[PDB]
Amino acid sequence: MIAHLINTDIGNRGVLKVYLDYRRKNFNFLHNSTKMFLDNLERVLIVTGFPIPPMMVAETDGPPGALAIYRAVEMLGGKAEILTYSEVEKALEPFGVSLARTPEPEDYSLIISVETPGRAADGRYYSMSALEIKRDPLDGIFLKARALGIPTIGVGDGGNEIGMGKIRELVVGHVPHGEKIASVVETDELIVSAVSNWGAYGLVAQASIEVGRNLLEGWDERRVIEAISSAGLIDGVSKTLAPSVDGIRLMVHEGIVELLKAVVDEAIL
Amino acid sequence: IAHLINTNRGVLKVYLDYRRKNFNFLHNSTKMFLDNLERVLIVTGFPIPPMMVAETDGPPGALAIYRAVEMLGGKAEILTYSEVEKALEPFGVSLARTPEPEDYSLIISVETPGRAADGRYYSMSALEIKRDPLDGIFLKARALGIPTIGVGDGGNEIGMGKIRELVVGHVPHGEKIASVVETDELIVSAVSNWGAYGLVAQASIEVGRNLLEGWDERRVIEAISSAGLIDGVSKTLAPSVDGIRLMVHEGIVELLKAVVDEAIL
Ligand SMILES: [Ca+2]
Ligand SMILES: [Ca+2]
Repeated sequence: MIAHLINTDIGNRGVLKVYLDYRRKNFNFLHNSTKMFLDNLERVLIVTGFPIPPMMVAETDGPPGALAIYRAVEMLGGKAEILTYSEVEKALEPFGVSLARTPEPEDYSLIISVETPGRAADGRYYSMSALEIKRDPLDGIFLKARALGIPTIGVGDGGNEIGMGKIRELVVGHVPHGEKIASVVETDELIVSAVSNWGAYGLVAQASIEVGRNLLEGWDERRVIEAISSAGLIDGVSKTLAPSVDGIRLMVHEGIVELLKAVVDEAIL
Repeated sequence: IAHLINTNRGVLKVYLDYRRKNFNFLHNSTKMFLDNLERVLIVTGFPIPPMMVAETDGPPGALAIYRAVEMLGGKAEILTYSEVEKALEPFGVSLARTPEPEDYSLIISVETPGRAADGRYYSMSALEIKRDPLDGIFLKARALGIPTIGVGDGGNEIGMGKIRELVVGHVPHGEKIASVVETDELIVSAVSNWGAYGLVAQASIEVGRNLLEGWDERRVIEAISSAGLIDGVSKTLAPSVDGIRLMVHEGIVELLKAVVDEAIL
């Protein structure tokens, strides 16, 4: 099953434990997130972009996942726009994505976050190593969306992302520096994964099975990562221009994606 | 690794609870494995009612482990049913003969029926298995203190006794089919073969060498399928295991090889 694969053991015991606890109570969190996705495709706002201290530059985890979701919305007949930082918009330029401008929650049927920093209990933004993120935040539209009743989905793998507020207790207990970095920002549905991109691919894969079409087909993980890496997006863990995500090399990401495609093809028959 | 291997709904819930309970079950299984490679007895083979013929989940994993044992400089032998020996013949594995528990430094089971609370054997659909058992040597091993490792994905296999409480709470027909046979360490996975591969993957990371490199899932499964081993779910001679087609299995193996490399490099 998809939710389990996207949480494949990658050495981050903290998040694995979060996933274990989260799933014990919300076993079908992926399916529920997919149902919300599929019911609100008219105009989707996809938010991504995670500044990495000390440089505060955006990283490779998040944009690829946002791109895969954007792509699936268009293929499913809906419309999507992306809200993110400058360097990310540049990295995604080759892919022709529509960039949101002066976005207001009400203008969309759904708002999705993929690896976006969420304010912590002290109102500040922190990275996994507990360093403060110094840059204009992107979570504000989520607070407004919730106050408006606008459907929201969060995807994260660290505990400090938009949407994690929903399981803050799990993060504070299982993740290093959890009390300080855990986000308080909640979303209607939440996808926890070992790498945020995989969470986004899982949403696409689950949706694919729901509609009977493989929405991940044609996705080239290696090309996408190489392209955004060449554009300046760094690896969030190593903090260098390595063509990797969270310190994990491409063959693993490719293995996840190919396995996801195989599971979808099999499920569709 | 201990995760990827647990990717239907019933067993997924058992794994989740099992992992939550003994978070390092895969690592502890691997430790016992590496510490006792002298002469390893690998048991496998699972009669599928009503024909009582062995299936494709079990032998491949047993083969991967057999191979890993030799690559590490140890010796292995396989205890299984005749049709399984036939299917593994092309691989040249040593077959156990009049096996005595004291002769081995470790005994491992990959998808082998374990007796239930009432002393009988049951398939996942609560149908009684009627064929000479293979679990007897594990009861002797335990009493003798000989290291034992069990691998299963249903709840009715050798080794599942360690978590019968979990099996009853999530598996259909649980109270009846759940095995009471315990092993020192237990690996639970979505498919037994995958659990075995995880063992090899973890062992690989531990020794800094990809012991899975070269494993060709398609050749192995097609070969045993041709030899007569049936798919445990469909009960047909298709080249699949547990009703899951080969491309998914290949994807799991490919992912495990990549995870291993990530750790060794
Ligand atoms: Ca991440
Ligand atoms: Ca099985």
